[PDB]
Amino acid sequence: RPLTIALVAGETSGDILGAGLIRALKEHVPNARFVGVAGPRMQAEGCEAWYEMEELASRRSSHIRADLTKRFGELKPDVFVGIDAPDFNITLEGNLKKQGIKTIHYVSPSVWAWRQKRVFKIGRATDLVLAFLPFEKAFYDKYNVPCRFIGHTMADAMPLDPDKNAARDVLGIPHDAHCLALLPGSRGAEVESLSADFLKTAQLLRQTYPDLEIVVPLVNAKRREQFERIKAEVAPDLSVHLLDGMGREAMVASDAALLASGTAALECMLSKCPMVVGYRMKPFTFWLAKRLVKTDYVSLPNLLAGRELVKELLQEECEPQKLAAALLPLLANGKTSHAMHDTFRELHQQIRCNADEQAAQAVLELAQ
Amino acid sequence: RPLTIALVAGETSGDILGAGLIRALKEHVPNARFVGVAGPRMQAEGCEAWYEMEELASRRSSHIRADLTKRFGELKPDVFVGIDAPDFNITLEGNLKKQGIKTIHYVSPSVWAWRQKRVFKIGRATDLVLAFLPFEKAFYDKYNVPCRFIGHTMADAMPLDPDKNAARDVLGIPHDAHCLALLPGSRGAEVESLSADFLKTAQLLRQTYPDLEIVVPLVNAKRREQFERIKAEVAPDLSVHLLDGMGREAMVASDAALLASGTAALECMLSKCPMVVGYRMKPFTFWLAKRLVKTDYVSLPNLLAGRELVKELLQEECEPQKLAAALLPLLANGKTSHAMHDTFRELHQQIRCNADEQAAQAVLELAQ
Ligand SMILES: [Li+]
Ligand SMILES: [Li+]
Ligand code: NA
Ligand code: NA
Ligand code: NA
Ligand code: NA
Repeated sequence: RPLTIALVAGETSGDILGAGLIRALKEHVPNARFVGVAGPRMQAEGCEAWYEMEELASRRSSHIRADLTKRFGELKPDVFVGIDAPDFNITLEGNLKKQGIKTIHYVSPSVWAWRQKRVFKIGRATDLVLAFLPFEKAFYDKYNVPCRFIGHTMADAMPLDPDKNAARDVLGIPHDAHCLALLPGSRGAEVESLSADFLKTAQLLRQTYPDLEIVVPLVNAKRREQFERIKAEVAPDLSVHLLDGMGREAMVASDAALLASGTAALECMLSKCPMVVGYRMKPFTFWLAKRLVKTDYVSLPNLLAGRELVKELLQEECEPQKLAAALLPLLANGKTSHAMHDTFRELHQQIRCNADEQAAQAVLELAQ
Repeated sequence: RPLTIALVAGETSGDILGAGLIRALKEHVPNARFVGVAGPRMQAEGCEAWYEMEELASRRSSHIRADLTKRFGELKPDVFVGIDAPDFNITLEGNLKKQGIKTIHYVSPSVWAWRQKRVFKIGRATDLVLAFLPFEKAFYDKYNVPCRFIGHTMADAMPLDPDKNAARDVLGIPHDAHCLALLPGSRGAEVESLSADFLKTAQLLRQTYPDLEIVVPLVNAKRREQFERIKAEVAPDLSVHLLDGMGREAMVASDAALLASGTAALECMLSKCPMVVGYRMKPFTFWLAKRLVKTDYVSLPNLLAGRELVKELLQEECEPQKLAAALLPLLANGKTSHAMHDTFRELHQQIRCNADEQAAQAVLELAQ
């Protein structure tokens, strides 16, 4: 049997990675066979599409993963490559590993692996992880998880020395003018807050550069409508170039870029465009996340007790079946409930000090 | 001159703390004088209201803080107590400390102090911090910031052994039935996601407890309308008790509570109500926050370089004047811009490896 590779991609970006992998492999093994969940580019390179990538871009997903667990198990491919899409591929990679199939996960699932347990899962599910960036490999090295640093595909696609004048000709920007790119972000929460402040920033810069060109790449129609509506109020008399996409051209053309996304900062770096990164998130949200990172807890009872006195179910674990399972023993109103009751009473006593009087004493001691 | 205490409160909760402090102080110094920014309860206890607390609950706030900086400086009070409201009081406390006035900050500003620099600011601005909880004092101990643990006022207000049957009589809950409290949260992002899953959780629990009473404390009319609209779709045929406020009664009455807020978990603890805490936040948001906590950076260029190669302005620093100030040197398109250009070129080279070929090699090595 010729080399048989199973592939799963769940987004256009995965389809691009998959197509490039298939071509490079065919240079070494022109008789290789490719099958799995393929997008149009992977199919163009010859991947048999048991399912279309669009079908993964919940109940249907579960059924597909079950069917693929069965069929790949029967096929016994030489290698299975999960291309990103970790919510789908990590579990699938684990099911196939259970059957002795060699698995690779392509792209570090940084957002998905939000706690240590998920790092362990990646290690159990894969024989190797492919990471775009060096600090991602260093991360997995600390966990004894085999990881190969392969570089970033966007660095292969973008030249070391891009042509600023060419990008300006495409966008219609004069070569003698200073140019500022505003990238308020791709997500909604980002655009709302940061759009107004980015516009105000440009207004301030116009006082120094009265002929400053301002280019705003907008990723889709909804995001465009959002930015226009914000600009109508904040700065209706500010002239800017609103673009449909074309963020790469805007960055290559500009003399500086104001970015919301620390992720788009990579493409800005490869564009050789100096940048400033401004970002805001809800303080309450950041405080809660930081509390979890620093203590592994989120609720005050557990911080006061120093253990998981109270059951905390977070992120994917905050799910009806698990919540109900955690509440049943407590609704019983039996021994375990009385034990928690007693502990709550001790903690209550520990923080019951007549705070009003304490505060008054502290004032008086500082005053004397 | 009799004891002269300056107070600033910016919310109802601060007004309550202030009133209790004034009364306790008057027990030791009946001739004490109180002045500052007072709510109705502080005024009832005799606080002279230069400004009303409602006036702080941006341009107006700046003017008031300026006026208070002047007048308190002239008054030279024995002590100034900033009651919570850290966005306003920490700066004011610093201005007064500059003039030799002794300052206390009441309530740990946990959300406000989102990074180490702000901890240093609290220390510089205050002679003493008053913390409700022991782990808050331990935190400030690590920074050599004087902090007194005074206990939590809510623990003084709530009895060690509340009357479950009494709270049930208030709410109209039968004494023989099992009762579940659903507290989907006080904020909007919380209610949206967590409301549906909390309702589904209750539906599951009804399969075991067909006569389970379900009480839902809703903090205001908007939040109520939100929950009702979610319930119309998710579970219109589920009978629940929708309450206007009365979260304390609901928790004292219930046999178990399902809580979104790790903060309301304290009041649940003092109610002696066993609880399960379920919470979700946007993974992308948590990933970004965790990245910042772990590395002090948010943008990929700085993670790749290992320093602040690129200027990052986050939270209160993400502000037009500072953003424009950071962009001016780059728009100049001079020496500093060319230096960043050169560094970007070196980093580009470091991640330019022909990733497609690397991935293909890794597949082939694993297949052989
Ligand atoms: Li105490
Ligand atoms: Li390389
Ligand atoms: Na121009
Ligand atoms: Na959890
Ligand atoms: Na009942
Ligand atoms: Na910053």
